[PDB]
Amino acid sequence: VITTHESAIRIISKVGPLANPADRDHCLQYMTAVPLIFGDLVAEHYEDAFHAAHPLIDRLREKMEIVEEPRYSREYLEADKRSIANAVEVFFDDGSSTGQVAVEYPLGHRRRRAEGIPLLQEKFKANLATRFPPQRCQRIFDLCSHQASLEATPVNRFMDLLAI
Amino acid sequence: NRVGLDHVLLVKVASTAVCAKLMGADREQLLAALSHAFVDGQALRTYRHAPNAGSRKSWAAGDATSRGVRLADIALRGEMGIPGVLSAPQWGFYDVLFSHTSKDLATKPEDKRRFSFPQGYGSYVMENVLFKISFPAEFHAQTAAEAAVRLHPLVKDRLQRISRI
Repeated sequence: VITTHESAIRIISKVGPLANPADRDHCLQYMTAVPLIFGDLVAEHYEDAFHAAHPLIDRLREKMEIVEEPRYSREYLEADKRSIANAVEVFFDDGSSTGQVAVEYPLGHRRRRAEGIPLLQEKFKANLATRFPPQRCQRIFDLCSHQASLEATPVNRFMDLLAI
Repeated sequence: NRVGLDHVLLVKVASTAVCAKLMGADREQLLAALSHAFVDGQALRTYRHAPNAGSRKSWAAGDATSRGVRLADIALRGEMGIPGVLSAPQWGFYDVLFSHTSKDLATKPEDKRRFSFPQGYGSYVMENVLFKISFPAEFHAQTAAEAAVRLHPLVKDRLQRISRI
């Protein structure tokens, strides 16, 4: 059972076959089933090769009941919250179940700024490293790290660091 | 000289260090640059010796100081260094290039297969440099030639009357 909000149901709730990664990219059941099975979710999982390799994705997708929580849909809209909420619960053939695991705010949300910022900075560091060698990556990260220093930097000199 | 290498590698090393400094290098970049100056190829001095002597003797230094700028630039771009470039057994500068004498192909004693120094670095050389401001002459003959210009009016007339110098 996936308890979710009205926008997710409308935009990414998809039953049946998924042709390309774009389908899987925008299919809540897929993005719920894969992490349920492999403890993770990366771009590699949106691959037709990975999809076929494991028929358990669709077994679980076919077992997925989507239910709207009125609260979730309301708090999605309220300007004091802007929730984006999903509760997931897993039931077993013998009648037992996990609990219901509810996460109402994603890591990139203001309410989790404290935990998200470490991840934002690591993501910046990885992306810098696909383009610049290590010492330039260090100069760029170090400059962007210090509010007062970055603010006093001339724009032309900031753009100097990012060329080639 | 004694290992068959031209002395312009010293231009290459001195210019790598001073140019990296002017360009803002820190310690790690400057050591990287210095090590590349040393791993680099070092020109022979064939072009300073008959019967193969020629105008490369006049521009080897320019080409070495040019290479110093290029290596400093490579270090400032972030290139990693080569830390044992001198001392690495078999592959290093000392073993490959400073360990044999070229006049007779002999192997130096192990004790002389490294750079030796009688003093550190300060400002001694510039203070003590030689300028060519006198006679077009080899330096070891400058004082003899200037002695003879003074002695010239004293032996000017008695030219034929000279027996021994």
